[PDB]
Amino acid sequence: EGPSAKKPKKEA
Amino acid sequence: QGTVNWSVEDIVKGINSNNLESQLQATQAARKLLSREKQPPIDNIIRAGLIPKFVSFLGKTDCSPIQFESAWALTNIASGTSEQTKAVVDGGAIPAFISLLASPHAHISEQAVWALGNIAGDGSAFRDLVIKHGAIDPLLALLAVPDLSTLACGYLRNLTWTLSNLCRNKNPAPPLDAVEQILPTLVRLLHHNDPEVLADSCWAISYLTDGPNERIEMVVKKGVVPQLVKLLGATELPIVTPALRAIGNIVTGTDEQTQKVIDAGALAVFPSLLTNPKTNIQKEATWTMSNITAGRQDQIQQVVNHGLVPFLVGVLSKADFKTQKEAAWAITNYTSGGTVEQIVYLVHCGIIEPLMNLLSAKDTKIIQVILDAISNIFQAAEKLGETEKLSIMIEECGGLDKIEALQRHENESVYKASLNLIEKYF
Repeated sequence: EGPSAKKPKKEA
Repeated sequence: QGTVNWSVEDIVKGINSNNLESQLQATQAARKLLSREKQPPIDNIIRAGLIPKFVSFLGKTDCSPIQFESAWALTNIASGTSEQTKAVVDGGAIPAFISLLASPHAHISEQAVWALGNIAGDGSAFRDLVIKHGAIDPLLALLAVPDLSTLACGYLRNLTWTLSNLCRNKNPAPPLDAVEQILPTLVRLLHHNDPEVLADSCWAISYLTDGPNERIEMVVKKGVVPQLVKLLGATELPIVTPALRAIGNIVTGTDEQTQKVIDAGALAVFPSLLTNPKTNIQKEATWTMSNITAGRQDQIQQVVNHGLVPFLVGVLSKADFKTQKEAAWAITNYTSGGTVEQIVYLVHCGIIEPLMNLLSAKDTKIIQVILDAISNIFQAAEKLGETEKLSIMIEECGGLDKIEALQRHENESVYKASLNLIEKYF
């Protein structure tokens, strides 16, 4: 239930 | 700098060309769209039928640039909805990314780790599919070094995050053989100095402990409870949160498993947890306490010895309702299994007044949970003959006046205990 299970790599 | 703001049609035009470079340029453009912070045109990229072509570029070993551009691209596509993540898996990306984990270029293999993370993070189905493709051995091999500190910071963080996703979700829970395969490395990540690594590591553990006692056991037998109690007193809230969740899950199991967190010295931290500024920390803390007061009597004594009873009174008196409801549960379990001498001490700490003021709450369950405790207290009062002395204490704090109303409550189970209390004692 913690952190988002999906990360989008959209740096600046 | 010349690949900014391409049209989706332009991207397809370059990729459909027979020129490797032209494809690379279009692929880099596709990425820059997905990495554009404001709503990327994911759906359009998928409906264009590019995903399969991106996946095939992952195999172009001779050209490592396009491998990175495409890995990055697909990663962002997999970070979207389950429908969009499904498109990436449908394109046969899983086995392709697992192959990139052996790439000489760390920045490329990191993308494979990142991508596979998004895929497994979707749900249990994809989690198991990533595992069936044999993604665990490669991943764990990337952490097979004498010292983790020598590894790149961000590289180690993403690896940990991916591993925590392979331990995530419950229906169904990760394969036992897979959990055993990861634990040893997870315990190692649980001692690293980086906070983000410790955070995700604690979350990974909190996922595994969440379930039957057999699941909790294989984690406890690794001897991590002591380390969790150590992390339980960390300064970073992001680290304390999952640590408290883990410990909170371990105490739901057998009283033997619950005893392990006590021996570790967890109760010495609760004076801070039960008064922690953040509301959810108190709720999780009190919830953990309720699973300890529901154990043996010598375990309830440990709570008494650490002077945590006054804290339960304070939390029962003034806190977020959600936390106050957990407090009621803690008391109820405390009065049902505790000795007479223990229940007496509880009352002399001033539990009645705050316990009566919660009968005014508009929650049907907490009322049952409270009235249940009241019955248990009287159940002990009769063994001392001071049922009269108790009735008075309840009467002097406007308690009886409130039980009088619950005697005529809608819920059936409520007025049962109420009328039974009014009749038997009042």
